[PDB]
Amino acid sequence: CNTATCATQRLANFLVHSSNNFGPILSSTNVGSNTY
Amino acid sequence: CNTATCATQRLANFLVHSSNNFGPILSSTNVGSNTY
Amino acid sequence: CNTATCATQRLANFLVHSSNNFGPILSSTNVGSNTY
Amino acid sequence: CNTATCATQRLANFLVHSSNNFGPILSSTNVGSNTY
Amino acid sequence: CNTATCATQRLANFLVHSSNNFGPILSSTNVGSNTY
Amino acid sequence: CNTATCATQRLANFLVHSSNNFGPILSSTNVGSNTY
Amino acid sequence: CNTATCATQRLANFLVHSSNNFGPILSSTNVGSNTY
Amino acid sequence: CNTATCATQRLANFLVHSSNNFGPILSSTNVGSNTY
Amino acid sequence: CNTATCATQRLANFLVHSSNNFGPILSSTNVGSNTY
Amino acid sequence: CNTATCATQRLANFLVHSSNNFGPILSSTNVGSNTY
Amino acid sequence: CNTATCATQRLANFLVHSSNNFGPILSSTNVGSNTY
Amino acid sequence: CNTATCATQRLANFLVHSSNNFGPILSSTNVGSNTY
Amino acid sequence: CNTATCATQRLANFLVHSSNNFGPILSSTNVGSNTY
Amino acid sequence: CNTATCATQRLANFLVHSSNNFGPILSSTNVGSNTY
Amino acid sequence: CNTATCATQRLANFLVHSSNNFGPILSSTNVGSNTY
Repeated sequence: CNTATCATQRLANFLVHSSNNFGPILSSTNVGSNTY
Repeated sequence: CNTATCATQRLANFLVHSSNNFGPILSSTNVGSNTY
Repeated sequence: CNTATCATQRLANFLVHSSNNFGPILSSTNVGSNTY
Repeated sequence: CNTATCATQRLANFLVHSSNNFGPILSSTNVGSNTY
Repeated sequence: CNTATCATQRLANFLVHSSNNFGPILSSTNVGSNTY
Repeated sequence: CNTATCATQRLANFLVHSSNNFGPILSSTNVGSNTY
Repeated sequence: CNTATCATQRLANFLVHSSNNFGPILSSTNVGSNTY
Repeated sequence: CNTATCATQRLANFLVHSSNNFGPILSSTNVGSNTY
Repeated sequence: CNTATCATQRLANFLVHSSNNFGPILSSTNVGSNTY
Repeated sequence: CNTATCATQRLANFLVHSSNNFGPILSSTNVGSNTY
Repeated sequence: CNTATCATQRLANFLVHSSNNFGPILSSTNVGSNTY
Repeated sequence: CNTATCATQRLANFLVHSSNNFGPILSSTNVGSNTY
Repeated sequence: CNTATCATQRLANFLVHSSNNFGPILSSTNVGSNTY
Repeated sequence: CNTATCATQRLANFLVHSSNNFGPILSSTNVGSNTY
Repeated sequence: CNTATCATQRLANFLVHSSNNFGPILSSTNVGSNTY
């Protein structure tokens, strides 16, 4: 970029995961964690 | 970048995870942590 | 960057995790920590 | 950066975690800490 | 940085954790500390 | 539970209701409360 | 629970209600309270 | 609980209510309180 | 609890209410209090 | 609790209320107090 | 409104727009602002 | 309003806009502000 | 308002904007401010 | 308002803006302020 | 207001801005102030 304005985003080798929860849950997990 | 203004973001080898919770939960986890 | 203004952000090998909680929880974790 | 103004942020090998809590909790953790 | 003004931040090998609490808690932790 | 680890949740006689609202409302309730 | 670790949660006779609001409201309630 | 570690939570006869508000409100309540 | 470590929480007859407000409010309540 | 370590919390007949406010308010309450 | 209680809301000439976003975005806008 | 109690809200000529963001963003805006 | 109690709110010519952000952002804005 | 109690709020020509941020940010703004 | 009790608030020509920040920031602003 000579006399320019660049916004390059080189990304590689990566995991993007998302989870959404809005209603009330009724579970009981005994073996294993549960982050909310 | 000669006489320029660049905003490059080289990212690699990384994990981005998100979790959202809005409703009231009713669980009982005995074995394992639970951060909220 | 010769006579320039650059804002490069080289990041590598890192974990970004987030958790959100808005409703009231009713649990009882006996074995394991719970930060909120 | 010759006659320049740079803002580079080289970061590596690091963990960023966040947790948010807004509603009232009703737990009883006997074994394990709980910072809020 | 020759005749320049740089703001570099080399960070490595470090843990950033945050926790927020707004609602009233009702717990009883007997074994383990609890900083708030 | 002899030499065991149980996580039983006996619940009875109870009401769980949830409501979610994301868009802007245009009402005018004169007689009656409205919590949001 | 002989030589055990139990996490029982006996709950009875109780009401759990939740309400969420994200968008801007335009109302005018004259008769009745409104907590948000 | 003989030579054990129990975390029982007997709860009864109780009301848990929550309300969340994120957007700007435009009301005018003349008769009745409004906690936010 | 003989030679044990128990964390029992007997609760009864009680009200837990929470309210959250993040956006700017524009009201005018003349008759009635308003704690925020 | 014989040769034990107990953390019992008998609570009864009590009200727990919380209110949070983050944005700027524009009201004018003439009749009634307002603690913030 | 003689010996009455009215809640009239005369509104005119106004724009109400809302936007919601829950999943992770992967963009790069170079020319133009982006509020989230 | 003779011997009455009115709650009229005359509004005119005004813009109400809202934006919500819950997931993690990965952008790079070089030209233009970005409030979140 | 003769022997009355009125709560009128005449508003005109005004802009109400709101923005919410809950997840972690990864940007680099070089030209332009960013309030959060 | 003869023998009355009025709470009128005449507002005009004004800007109300709000911004909320809960998750950790990773930016580098070189040109421009950033209040949080 | 003859034999009355009025609470009028005439406001005009004014800017109300708010910003909230709860998570840890990792920036480096070289040119420009940053109040928190």
